[PDB]
Amino acid sequence: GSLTEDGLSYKEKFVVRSYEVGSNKTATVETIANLLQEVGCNHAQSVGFSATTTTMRKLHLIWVTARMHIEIYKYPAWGDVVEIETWCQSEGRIGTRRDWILKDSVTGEVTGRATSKWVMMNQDTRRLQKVSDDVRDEYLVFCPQEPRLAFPEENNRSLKKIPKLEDPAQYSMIGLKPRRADLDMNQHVNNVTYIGWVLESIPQEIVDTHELQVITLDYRRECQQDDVVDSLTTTTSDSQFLHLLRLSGDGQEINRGTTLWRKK
Amino acid sequence: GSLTEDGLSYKEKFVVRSYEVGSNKTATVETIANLLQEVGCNHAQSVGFSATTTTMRKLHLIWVTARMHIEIYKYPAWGDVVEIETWCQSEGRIGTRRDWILKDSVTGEVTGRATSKWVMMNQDTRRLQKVSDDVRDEYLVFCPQEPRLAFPEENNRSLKKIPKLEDPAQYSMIGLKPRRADLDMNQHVNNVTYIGWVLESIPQEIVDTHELQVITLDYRRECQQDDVVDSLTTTTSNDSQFLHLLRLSGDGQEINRGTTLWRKK
Ligand SMILES: Fc1ccccc1NCc1cc[nH]n1
Ligand SMILES: Fc1ccccc1NCc1cc[nH]n1
Repeated sequence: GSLTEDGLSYKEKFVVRSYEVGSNKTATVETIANLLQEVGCNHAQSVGFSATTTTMRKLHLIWVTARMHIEIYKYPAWGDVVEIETWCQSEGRIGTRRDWILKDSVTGEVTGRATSKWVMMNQDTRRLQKVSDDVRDEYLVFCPQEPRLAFPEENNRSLKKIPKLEDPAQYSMIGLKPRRADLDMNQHVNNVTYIGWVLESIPQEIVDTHELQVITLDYRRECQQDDVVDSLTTTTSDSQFLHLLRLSGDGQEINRGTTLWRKK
Repeated sequence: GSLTEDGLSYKEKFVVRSYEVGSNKTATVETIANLLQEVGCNHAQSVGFSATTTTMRKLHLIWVTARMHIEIYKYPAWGDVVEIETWCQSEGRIGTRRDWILKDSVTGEVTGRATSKWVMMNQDTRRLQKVSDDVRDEYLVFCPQEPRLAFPEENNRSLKKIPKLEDPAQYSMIGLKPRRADLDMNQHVNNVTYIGWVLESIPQEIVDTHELQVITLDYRRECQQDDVVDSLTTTTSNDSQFLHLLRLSGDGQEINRGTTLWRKK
């Protein structure tokens, strides 16, 4: 991969792997979400960042995902080359936004797009902190100054408030626990695992007859390595679902989201 | 990737990803095992296979892994390029053997190696069968004629018989179930998931203080999508060795047995 000519975004090509595809021989949404974080990390590395921290290391400050919104028009097939461009932007003292555009390397057509909201927090106390002033200046030289949005439509799906699922859930997948392949290099559960756990409560008939078009996911609390998760789903409708991930025990909320699916 | 000059093996380079590494910032054994199957798949596609033949597809025959043996000397770090060469060989009517050599792309040094035993089975009845001569001839033109082994040693670990773990197991990880990311394109559990399930019953102190050097895994039965698995481990041993058993949580039906060797970091 490489930074673009202006140095304000990063591009990278990926060839879709055999173990990365689902039953329709096209890349899963978890493979797409993993490629999004891989190009995000390479963008950070190329411009001198680590959680993508700056001098926040001495203050014990990290970047954490609050929301992830993915929209896929065409899933790349096994053997296809997919090119992904990513960039960040400051959104005031609330946090930063990272966006992505996914294209077909051959035709040059947009096959997908994603946007994510990130907040600053203290890694130890887990307390959210508003983005200071001299931390803002450190990142600004790597972001476009004019707004550049993957989801430009004012008041779009990525900015829509998500409600809390009411019991009883229509569908459920209980006793979900992470294994070592679900942990990142810092032994925390990978953000991508939570996407798979949400999709576990979608009935197989929906997965077999439909294709996932949109996914919006709020990250309210992290699931520890020794935690057990319940995945809940209710149809709100194309097919739409409201989702909730919570601790199997006391029912403490870890995620809430929505998915939109289209008939194949 | 590409077939070598003689067309009897296939090479491919992989750059290690951020989400592919463990706590010590090096590629996990599950990442390595996934790259081994990816180059195996690309070798098959380059020579006109699915890895079944049109003769095998009309008979509903498939190749299935009976045993996987991996030995890693140095795990590639995040950002490193690793080159893998793979080739197959007929082992008579019992089945085929697929081998791998993993090298550092920069220094050219061997950082790992693997060998797997594959048998033929009817897709539907799950009944095994010895390889027919017309099927044997179809693959022979893609394999070296002289023996070419990743594990040539007189007394090598890849061909040792594995015993059955006796209850009570020293350690256990109960209620393991596969999710959709654990299924392959044919909705079967990926062979790599079984490796992760075996390693789940290794205590975290071992994982944190040691590095996995060797893993031998027998595949006895398949885990269905709706099945629940128990992972059992007992220390059999500076080096640390373990005997492993995967079985259905309910009736205790065996699905895997294996051994792992670990060395102090
Ligand atoms: F890694 C970067 C490259 C260019 C501009 C900004 C960053 N970091 C900010 C950030 C927060 C969450 N992801 N990225
Ligand atoms: F796919 C191949 C390429 C070249 C020679 C042989 C094969 N197939 C045999 C095989 C592979 C795994 N199990 N059995």
